[PDB]
Amino acid sequence: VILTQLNEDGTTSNYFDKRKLKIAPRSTLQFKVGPPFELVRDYCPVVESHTGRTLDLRIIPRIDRGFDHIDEEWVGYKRNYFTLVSTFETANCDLDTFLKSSFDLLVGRLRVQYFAIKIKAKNDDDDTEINLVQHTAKRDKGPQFCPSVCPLVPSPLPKHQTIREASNVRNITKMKKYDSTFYLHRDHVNYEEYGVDSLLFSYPEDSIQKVARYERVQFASSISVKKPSQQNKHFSLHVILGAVVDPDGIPYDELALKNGSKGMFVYLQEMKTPPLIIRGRSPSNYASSQ
DNA sequence: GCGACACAGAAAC
DNA sequence: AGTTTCTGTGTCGC
Repeated sequence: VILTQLNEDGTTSNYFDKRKLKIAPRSTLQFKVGPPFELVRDYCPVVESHTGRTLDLRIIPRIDRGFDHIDEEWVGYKRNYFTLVSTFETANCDLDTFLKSSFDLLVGRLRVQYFAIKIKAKNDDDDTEINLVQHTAKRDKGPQFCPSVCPLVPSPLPKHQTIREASNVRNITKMKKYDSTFYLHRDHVNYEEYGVDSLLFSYPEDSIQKVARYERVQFASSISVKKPSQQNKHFSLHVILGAVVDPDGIPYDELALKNGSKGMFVYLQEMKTPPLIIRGRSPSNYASSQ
């Protein structure tokens, strides 16, 4: 009925089938680690400006809500929230040095303005993109939006428990406790330590996230979850690390820059989940029908 | 099958 | 210790 796995930090993931067991909306049992991510590929090389040394990059993603491991499949629910978090790391560069240097794409060298992550959902069988939607905590009483590109600096991925604890914090004191985990405030550094060309100072905003946290995410309400044969569709969640450049034959998405001009999110690395099943609104997907 | 509204119960304070 | 917030899901009606 409930299958329990121990997480890396000592919390548990408790997998249950909502067709058989109804658990309260805010139960800690709704929090669990989802499927592991796998490398899809590496794309454009990045090199430090003078040394010419190649920056080796690694996406560090995890799903902390919305997916259960049920008899050999990973299962989500159309109507319910999932959480996908990600950082990236640079194995061969400490953060403090990284922020002070400058980086080019090796395509022929385009200056990297900043690094960022975006997420996508796909039909895993045909590579078709599927829309994702996010809400605020107010849900229907607030706006819905599509996941945005998240400027980010390299950082360890917080433990599952930390993502849990930070999920619905209002109180100012607790916010302060978690600030340094999720944000770098560029306006608080010593500006004299940095060259005008430094990477830190080509980020678009002073408040820079250390962790991309996509919470209250759902597949669009219009997705069909079954194939015509009534077999389940297979979906997959993708995380892409990119370098944003000023575009004045390699994979990239256009990005609406801060100054207004047309920018380029140039792909560096992409990871994805194994196939995912999503259960629709059918009453037979719920324990209430029994 | 989908948008909207409603109820419920644990978290957050 | 009580109030409000958040989120899984029951339900209506088109």
